[PDB]
Amino acid sequence: LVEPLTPSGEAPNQALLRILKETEFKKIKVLGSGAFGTVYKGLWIPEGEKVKIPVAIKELREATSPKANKEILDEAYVMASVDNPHVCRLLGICLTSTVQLITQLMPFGCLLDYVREHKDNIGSQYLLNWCVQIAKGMNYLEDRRLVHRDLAARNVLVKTPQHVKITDFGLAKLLGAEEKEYHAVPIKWMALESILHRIYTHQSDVWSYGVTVWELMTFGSKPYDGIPASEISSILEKGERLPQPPICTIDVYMIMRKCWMIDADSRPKFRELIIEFSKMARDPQRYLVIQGD
Amino acid sequence: VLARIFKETELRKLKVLGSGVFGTVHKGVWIPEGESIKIPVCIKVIEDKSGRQSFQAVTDHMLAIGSLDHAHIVRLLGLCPGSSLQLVTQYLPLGSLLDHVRQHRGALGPQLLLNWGVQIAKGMYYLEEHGMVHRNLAARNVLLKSPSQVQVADFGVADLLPPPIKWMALESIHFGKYTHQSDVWSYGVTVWELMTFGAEPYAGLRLAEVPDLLEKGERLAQPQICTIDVYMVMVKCWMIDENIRPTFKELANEFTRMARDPPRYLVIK
Ligand SMILES: Nc1ncnc2c1ncn2[C@@H]1O[C@H](COP(=O)(O)OP(=O)(O)NP(=O)(O)O)[C@@H](O)[C@H]1O
Ligand SMILES: Nc1ncnc2c1ncn2[C@@H]1O[C@H](COP(=O)(O)OP(=O)(O)O)[C@@H](O)[C@H]1O
Ligand SMILES: [Mg+2]
Ligand SMILES: [Mg+2]
Repeated sequence: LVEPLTPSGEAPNQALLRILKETEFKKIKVLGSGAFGTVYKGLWIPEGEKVKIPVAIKELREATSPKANKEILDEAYVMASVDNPHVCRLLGICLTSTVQLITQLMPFGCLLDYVREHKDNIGSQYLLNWCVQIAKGMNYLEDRRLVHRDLAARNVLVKTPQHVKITDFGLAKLLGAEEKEYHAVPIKWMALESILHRIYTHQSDVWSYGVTVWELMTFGSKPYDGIPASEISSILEKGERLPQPPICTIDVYMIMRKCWMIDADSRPKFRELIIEFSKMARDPQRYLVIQGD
Repeated sequence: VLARIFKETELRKLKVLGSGVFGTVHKGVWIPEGESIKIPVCIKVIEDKSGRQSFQAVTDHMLAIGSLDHAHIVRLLGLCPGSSLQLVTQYLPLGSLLDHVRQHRGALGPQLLLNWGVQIAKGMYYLEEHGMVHRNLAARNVLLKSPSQVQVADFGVADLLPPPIKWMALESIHFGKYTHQSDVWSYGVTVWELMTFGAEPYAGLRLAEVPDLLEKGERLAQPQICTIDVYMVMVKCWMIDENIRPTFKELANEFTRMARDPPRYLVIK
């Protein structure tokens, strides 16, 4: 007759995946390149609607396998599902020989590049606000039960110096109400359990968060440089973590140390991080020593 | 499994039911040898455009079509050779799935829509495992056996004639290449028809180059009752690269998983 009711309840994902044609958007120049494909800058011109939308066009090499394709499609799924001021949302995809994700352009682009180029124009109150906004975005991602398995300065975009967002989602996985862990990658940003047991959680993205904030406070320095990804494991086993950035106080670096604790439940939550860094943001010269200010 | 062969005297055509791209379907009757019984059947007449006078004898392809039976495909009762080919099947009064979903629309259960997806994928999987290519899958070619059962019809009919644009894959349009994966494309369009309650694919557009647009990156828009989860499947069915497209078993399995929790994947009020 018909096959089992077996209900789980839960809300349906009614995210709209608008499909665009290649002739509706133009390519201007390259923003990124690699084996993943190519990220372009361009102008989106909608059908009948005419506001001209500066967009990033992430176009990827055609799929090797039947679902080599759909991790790309899962990325599109996630980028279409999320809705947040601090998370970059999909505006649509172009389905052809190569799949093209389309997002809104961020003029200043990568944050990792930004904290490098503008090394001595960045103040207290910008870094702290960036940390706050990232915490908020990641907290939204936590509320949607999806884990950002690749949080770093590389994957944070800059709309304006006062506004940043989160992206990639290429490794992001959605947790069911069932699951509490995800068991399956950048070693120097992952938590210890992600390296040893391949376990990914929301508290893993907290470790990644700590490393991100570390990249920001060190103005775009490379984590554990000189140390091969080869068994960075062991150094953590010793209990050695990332050094304290020159501009950080003992309280900020305490939060950084807090995100890198072995016990996942001992680590802070994104809500907590929002509260703390928003607290610090009301008197930034007290928590960060910068002589430019 | 077994192909039955009819004599022209065993068949009779009563009323024209309709004509499509390939043949003309008559509601007719079966009067076997020596009997006086009239058994209601469906006789589809295909005109021999071979030139070699090829429908006077039972070919291998005819045997291939007649040697198929499944719970979710329309079994071919018999065939009748001659100047014109006559394909005899059961007469399903409930009509096509297209006219049905257009008729009841939202009133039908989402469970039924998903399960129908599963059934169509079932029949297509059976057809594929026996090397049978459909070449004309659509909502119009899906008939209701039961109010809960649907069956795939008009399979193998296309390659009876010498060498539907809105249900065909790109390679089929450009190069006349027909594969099981083209049947996957056609399946995706069929499900689009199903869940949009009988909407016309590419309505505002004209045929002249629906293919252009498909190559430009456009597909059929997301159905108003469809979650992103269900629309993603149709999307993958409409992929240009042939072995990126899903297989019919994967399709059946995922529509089964969705059939396990209908309101989570279809929103009708
Ligand atoms: N077994 C059947 N029982 C009842 N009606 C049938 C049956 N098979 C076909 N029909 C009807 O036949 C009519 C026209 O037949 P036909 O032209 O071969 O199909 P079609 O709807 O035109 N699709 P197609 O020809 O493959 O493009 C349709 O209205 C069908 O509902
Ligand atoms: N919307 C955007 N605006 C500006 N730059 C972007 C945008 N999307 C991607 N980029 C560029 O691409 C990089 C991020 O791409 P990402 O989504 O992380 O893909 P991947 O990590 O798979 O290469 C950043 O360095 C950024 O400069
Ligand atoms: Mg990245
Ligand atoms: Mg028909």
